[PDB]
Amino acid sequence: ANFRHIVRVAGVDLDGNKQLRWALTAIKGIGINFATMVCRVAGLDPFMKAGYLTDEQVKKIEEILADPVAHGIPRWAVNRPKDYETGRDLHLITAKLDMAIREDIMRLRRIRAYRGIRHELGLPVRGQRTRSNFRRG
Amino acid sequence: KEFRYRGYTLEQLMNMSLEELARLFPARQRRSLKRGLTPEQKKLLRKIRLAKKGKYKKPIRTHCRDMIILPEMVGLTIYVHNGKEFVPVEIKPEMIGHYLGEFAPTRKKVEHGAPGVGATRS
Amino acid sequence: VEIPNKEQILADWEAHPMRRPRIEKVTINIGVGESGERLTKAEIMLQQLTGQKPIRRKAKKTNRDFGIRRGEPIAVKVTLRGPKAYELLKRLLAAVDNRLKASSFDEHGNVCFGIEEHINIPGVEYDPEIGIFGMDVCVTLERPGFRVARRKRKRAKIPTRHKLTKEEGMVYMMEEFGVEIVEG
RNA sequence: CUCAGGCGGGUCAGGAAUCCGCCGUAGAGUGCAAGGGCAAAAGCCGGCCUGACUGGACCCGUAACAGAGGCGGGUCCAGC
RNA sequence: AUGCCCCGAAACCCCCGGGCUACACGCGCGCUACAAUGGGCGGGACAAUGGGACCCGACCCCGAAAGGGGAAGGGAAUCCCCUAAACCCGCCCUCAGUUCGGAUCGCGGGCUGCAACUCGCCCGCGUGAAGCUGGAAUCCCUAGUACCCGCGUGUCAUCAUCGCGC
Repeated sequence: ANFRHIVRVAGVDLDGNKQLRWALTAIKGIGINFATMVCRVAGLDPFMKAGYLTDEQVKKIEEILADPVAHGIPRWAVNRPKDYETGRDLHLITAKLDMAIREDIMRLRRIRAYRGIRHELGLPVRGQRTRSNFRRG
Repeated sequence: KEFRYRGYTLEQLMNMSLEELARLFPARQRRSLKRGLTPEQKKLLRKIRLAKKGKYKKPIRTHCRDMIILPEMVGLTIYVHNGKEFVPVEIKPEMIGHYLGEFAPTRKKVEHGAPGVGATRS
Repeated sequence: VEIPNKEQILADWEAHPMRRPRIEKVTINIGVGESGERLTKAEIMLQQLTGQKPIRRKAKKTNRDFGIRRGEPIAVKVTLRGPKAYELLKRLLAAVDNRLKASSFDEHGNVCFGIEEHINIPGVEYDPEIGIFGMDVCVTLERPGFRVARRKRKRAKIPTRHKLTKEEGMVYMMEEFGVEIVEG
């Protein structure tokens, strides 16, 4: 059939000689596990070479990514299990994920929490020792 | 934009009881609330409730750095001990569910000077 | 915000048909800032978004701080007029919420804004050639007889009575399409 | 076609990148000192070209009035 | 344990909070890796030393995992920790900063503890920094020894890249 060398899914170009799992892995916000989950939900064999995808299959993948939970993805396998604002289960991809993480760090810095102070200073935030390691200069 | 926590406004959060607040809060805060509050934390809650009702006009100082902020504590200044002094913290809506000690830093930022004689093998 | 003169200035627009102005041109600028393949990407983007050719606006004077050299093609721009301009303005104004800052209006009833990402019938076809998305859009109004100051022959100057103002421009925008805000 | 400079507006963009309006007698530019002259231009942007040519006449300045080799300039006839 | 000197309402005794956990930098000893003498997936085999009463806990039920509820036997040659990994077979990856690498951070769910932000540990999804074999110099080891790979225990309410053994 029409074997596309390059396929664009969710606004990111995917390889044509790579399996669907690792091809979807190319999008920030999705890893091997979640890519396999998405393929299984869509009903596509995870091992098919990306490039044989049709327009309908690509649109189905797009819809699954848009609303993974409503399509059968478990509520505990999503990127944002409990949104701070809405209070729902969300999974963010690329730009929206970056904005969400930036907003979280900005909220910390705004409330003046210890983790926000450490974020702005650029030092470890999770309680590491900074005497012998973390030497950036 | 209007502040919202898990899709609930500030008035709804105030009206919600302790169990629902624990459900909303993360795992650590929910576990702390489930286990309960220590007597010192209970005294702190009594002081805050009196201050809110308007019969306590004096500043509120405490050593309880492990206390979690509740919605009813919003709109008050609490002086949290940091080992030496009682630094002031103004409770804001976005700070609910956080530990009261996170906003009272203990150590000081380091401005490293010239290394000493023994700082190197020379 | 609130305009206090809406009622009597409505009486005025209806009483004098020739006092009704129109959008003579909408200008869209893409400040790429560098003469690279991103410039060509923006050129093709605006080509397929608007439908007419781009313009290579060169840089005046040289500045090493911004990594530019005098005469280098830096940014691009496009001017839209007519019913097609009306349609493009409508779709662009719908792209973002149909709200305009009330302070953004100029002294002569000229308004404009900026969009930091294509959202207007945008088309997800951005991975091939996109990344410099972003566009300064400014609209110019005019009462009909303003070509007197543009024609070469017998050029003259329009009086102050016959030219637009901030309030008239915002009320015209409100009446035609979209709403204003209090910008704080 | 009109400049410098300025006021108000606009995503990154900030004093300064590119843009939209208004004011703007030249406060810009004109290869280089200074003076003079230049705004539908002598300035900025383009199209075509090589009169930065050949054979000659007369006249002014260096050198007022008042003499001049050499040189610079101006007004013309003819050819292409 | 102890001579002299010193503090002796203080350097003595208790309680709360903080610190010993900071961090431009130099060093010791280690873990993880810089991949095919491999990574992932499903499957198939094999130990020993020791410990166990607010203790080890089979077995059953719920949960995707961490984990939760009931509970037999064991005062231990009778019951439990305890069906280890390296290794073997089939498939994908085929030399690439990659299906190598697992730091660094986001959200969410738990355990211990009177108390988990300074300052604990565990699991899910997402993220994906140096590192592509190492200069001068320098260290251990002669046989079930070195290398490789896991397990028991001491510390322990929780926490083991640690010491002692297998």
